[PDB]
Order: sequence, then C-alpha cells, then structure tokens
Amino acid sequence: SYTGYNQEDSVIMNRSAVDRGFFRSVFYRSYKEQESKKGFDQEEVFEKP
Amino acid sequence: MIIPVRCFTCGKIVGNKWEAYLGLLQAEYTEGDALDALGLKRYCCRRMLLAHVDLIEKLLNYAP
Amino acid sequence: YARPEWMIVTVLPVPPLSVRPAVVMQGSARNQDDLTHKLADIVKINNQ
Amino acid sequence: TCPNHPDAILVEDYRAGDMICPECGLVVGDRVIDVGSEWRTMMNAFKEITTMADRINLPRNIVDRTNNLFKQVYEQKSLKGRANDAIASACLYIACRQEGVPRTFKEICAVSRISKKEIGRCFKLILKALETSVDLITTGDFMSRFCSNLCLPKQVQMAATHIARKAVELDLVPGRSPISVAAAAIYMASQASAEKRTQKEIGDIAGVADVTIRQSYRLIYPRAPDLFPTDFKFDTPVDKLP
Amino acid sequence: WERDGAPSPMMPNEARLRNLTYSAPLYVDITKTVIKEGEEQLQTQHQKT
Amino acid sequence: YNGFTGRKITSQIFIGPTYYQRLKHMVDDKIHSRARGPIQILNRQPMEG
Amino acid sequence: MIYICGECHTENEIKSRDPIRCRECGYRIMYKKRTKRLVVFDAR
Amino acid sequence: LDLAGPLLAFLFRGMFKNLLKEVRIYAQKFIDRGKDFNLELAIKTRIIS
Ligand SMILES: [Zn+2]
Ligand SMILES: [Zn+2]
Ligand SMILES: [Zn+2]
Repeated sequence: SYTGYNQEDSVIMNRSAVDRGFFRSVFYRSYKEQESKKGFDQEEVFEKP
Repeated sequence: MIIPVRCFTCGKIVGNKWEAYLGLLQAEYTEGDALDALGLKRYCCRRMLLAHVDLIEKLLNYAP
Repeated sequence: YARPEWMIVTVLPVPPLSVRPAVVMQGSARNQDDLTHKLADIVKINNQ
Repeated sequence: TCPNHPDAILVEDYRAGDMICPECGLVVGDRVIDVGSEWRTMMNAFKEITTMADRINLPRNIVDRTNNLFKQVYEQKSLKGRANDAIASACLYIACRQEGVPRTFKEICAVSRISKKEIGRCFKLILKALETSVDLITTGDFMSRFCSNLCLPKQVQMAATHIARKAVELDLVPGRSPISVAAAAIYMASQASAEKRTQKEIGDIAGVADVTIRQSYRLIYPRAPDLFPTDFKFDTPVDKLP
Repeated sequence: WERDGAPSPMMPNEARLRNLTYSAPLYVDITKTVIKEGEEQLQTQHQKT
Repeated sequence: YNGFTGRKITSQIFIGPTYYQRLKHMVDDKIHSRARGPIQILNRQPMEG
Repeated sequence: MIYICGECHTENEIKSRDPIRCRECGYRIMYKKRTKRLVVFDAR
Repeated sequence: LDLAGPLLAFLFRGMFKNLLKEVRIYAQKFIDRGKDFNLELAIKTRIIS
C-alpha cells in the first residue's frame, strides 16, 4: 500500500518502465470499403472529391 | 518481438546482450552462468534475457 | 368527447410529414416510410 | 439563410448536426443535418441469370450489369415476343463483353437452354433496342481463359497471345473469327512448347471445329518464327511443327 | 475464378485479403438411363457434374 | 525505501517477478462524452454522430 | 501512384481509370507505396 | 458432441435433397412438355454453395 492509488483492485505502474516500452502495444484497425456499380443511375468510384 | 534496449526496471542496457547470450548458451553455459558472464546481476535484468522471446527471427521468414 | 358514430372511420386522418418522414437512401432516392406506402394504397383504393 | 446574411452558404457542422452561417457563427437549424445518416464515417429471370453465371463462375458485378440490362430491355419491350431465357442469355453475353472479359456465344449456349442462333438474334435485337454498342472482340481477350482451361503454363499463354496478336497484325488471317485465330495460335504455341495439345482438346475448349483450327493454322503455318516471342524457351524446335 | 473466368488455386490468405470463401468445387458422376417402351435402353453418364 | 523521502518502510514488502498481462480494455476505447450532439430527425432524440 | 504487387512486389504506376492488376505478374492484390511526405516521430 | 463434420453432414442432406427435388421439378416440366431435358441445366449449383 504505497500511496492509496492501488486500492480496490487498482494498480500503480512505474512510469519509467512504461517509458522504456513496458507493456507498450500496437493497435491495428482495418477499414474495408467497396465501390458498387449496382444501379444504372448511381456509380460510386474511388477518387478524392 | 526484439530484445528491449533497456531493462524495464532499472534502465540498464540489454539490447547488446541477446546475441552474446545466445552465443554463450551455444557454448554449453547454463542460463544462469551466461547471465552472470554478461554482467546481469539484478534479477530484473536477468528477467529481461531469461524471459525474452525473439519473434523477429520468425517474422523475417516472410518475404517483404 | 366520444360518440358511437365517431368510432366508424368515415374520414381517415393523414399523419404529418414529421410523424412519417421521407428518408434518403442510395443518394436522392427518397425512401417513403411504411405509413406513406399504406397511405398510397389507401388513396388508390379510395379513389377507385 | 442567415437573417443578417441573405444568400449565405451555411456550413454543415457534425458536432450537433446544424448548418451555421459561414461568417456569422449563428446556428440556423438546431440539429437538422442528421450527421449519422448522411456522412459515412420479371423474376425467375434474375434467378435464371444467376443460374447461368454460376455455371461459368463469373463474378457478381457482371451479374449486376446483366440484371440492369435485363431490366432495361424489359422496359423497352421492343423484343417482348422473345423468350425471357433468350433475352437473359443475350444480356449475359452483352455484359460479359462490356466488362471486357467477353465469352463466345458457344460459351453462353453451353450454359443457357437456347441455341446460339437465338442468342445472336436477341443479342442484335438488344443492341438495337438499348441503342448501345459493344466494342469489337480481339484475340487477346480469349487467351487468359483458353490457355487456363487448358493446362498450359503462363509462358505458353503469353506466347500464344503474342502469336495471335502479331498474326492479326500481319494480316495472315483476313476476315476470320478471332476465336479460330486464337485456337490456331494456341495450338502453335502448344505444339512448340513442352506441354503439347492436339487439335481436338483445343477445339473442345475454344468451341472451334478442328477443321477451322487447321484452316487458320495453315494461314499462320509458314510465318511461325517471326510471330513467336524472341526470348522463348522450348523443347520442340519451332523449326519443325506439324 | 477471375473476372475473365480463369480458374486458379485460392490461397487462404488471398481469401482473407479479398473477402473470398475458401470453397472447393464439388462434382458428382451422374448416370442417366432412359426407357421409351421400345425394347431399347440408352445409358448416358455425365462424368464429374 | 520510500521513494519520496528515502526512509526505510517499517514493513518489509513482498516483491518479485510476476507475469502480468495487458488486457484489450483500454480507457481510450471507453471514454466518451455527449454534449448537445446530433439528435435523430424522426425521434428528435440523441444519437451517435 | 505506385502500387506494389502482393505476389512479386513489382512497383507499377496505375491510373485511376485502368484496372488494378500487376502488369507482369497478373496478381490482383495491390498495396499502395509508402507516402513520400515526411512524418515526425518523437522517440518516446 | 456434434463437430464440424456431423454438423456439415446435417446441412448437406437437406441441401442435397433440395438439389434432387429441384432436378425432379426441372425434369418434370420438360418431360411433360415432351422434350428430353439437359442434366447440366437441371442442377442448381447455388443450392449447395
Ligand atoms: Zn534491470
Ligand atoms: Zn451571418
Ligand atoms: Zn506481380
């Protein structure tokens, strides 16, 4: 019980260890988009407006 | 994936000991003997090499 | 406030556009609410 | 519609979904933009069209184009008298041709239930009704499929592609259908290379009578070497071919 | 099957990348026999249907 | 020893290497606020935008 | 507008209109090339 | 425990029965019409796929 910040199932982490890569992780989010020509009137394409 | 540069606990350099550590193990050193040969006295630094998994080796088996 | 004759639907009310809005899907193709489709059916039979 | 700024281009805002005066800040419309919805952040024929397309494994986009064409000609009704399967087959052929992966009528009659004659008739009728056109087929269109249906390698495939393109270039085959020229070129590049194929197998795949393969192979028979690719490995001398 | 209709082996990664279904074609040998009450029997087999 | 003062802690602390795991649940993935946001057109009530 | 083939890793300039496909490989999975713009990382 | 196999075998028979039912319906139309039927056209491949 160091300073009361680990009470009730909480944890005190070393900031210096975190600075060194301790439990550093990557998060990858993948986004998929498809262009559909269904419908003669509407024809969506990829291009910067 | 790759050996950390610093020991998390104390900041000691560990990134230049993985290759030597593997070489020492190939020389029939016990894991503890190899760590002592490498100057890793604190068990926080011994933890770094004793528990390291070098996934970068298998990641290089995939062609870029 | 209430009469037995009023129970019979002689004139049918039409909900406002706020109650049933014109949703927009696939561009400018206005998607009418389910009420409009029933309202379209009601008026067609009523005229017939 | 800023009351202070008549005819002002209000700026859409995604924070609350309101349009704000471009230079006032006044919010015109409380939360009317509906940000979430706006910014992304007759039958038995479509059944039949999909039934046909599955027999060829052609991708769904071609089937969507096919269904669009079918709907269009079912509104024109300038060919109402035609059977619906016939219109479906002709639309499938026109879509395959429009996408740029054309098949032959014999590759649609092989799937549909109607004769190639009716497919061609309704195809012309549809091109006439829709007032559209389709680009002319070339010999390089039937090669990625003919050489792959055959077990030929990619080397023999590019070989036959080059032979056929040069042959139609050098006018060795005047007025002959691109499919027969494709079959002849594939036969040449096959007999020249490691995996040999007879006229029969190429006739089955391409849908060309072996007599036509012979006739359009004798037209490119004497000019064999200058058609082939220069850098071309083989185990049967291109200087000797049947 | 590509757009042109050329078959090619489908690798599991390509199925994952291109959002394909890792499916194998299924074929069945079908034997058809027809009798026309004319003391003749015609038996035709469609291999790998 | 106390990091802030350097004085020995009267109790001797149980300390050693333990295998810990970082869980997928990050606070950034969870923190979210709403303040006069994009209500629905039909219901005139809050919705995500 | 350079796209790297997923099979042979061939860099080929591809227009928006023309179909996406390896010029020589024929492969149909293409990866965009890394941006030429410079992005700063603090080694923290 | 119904693993992938037995679970898949449960689907296949239902889907194969539909396939056999479908060819029966397709053939019956042509047989009644008086004309023989094409086996390849009678099979609906989308039923199993
Ligand atoms: Zn250490
Ligand atoms: Zn203003
Ligand atoms: Zn490639």
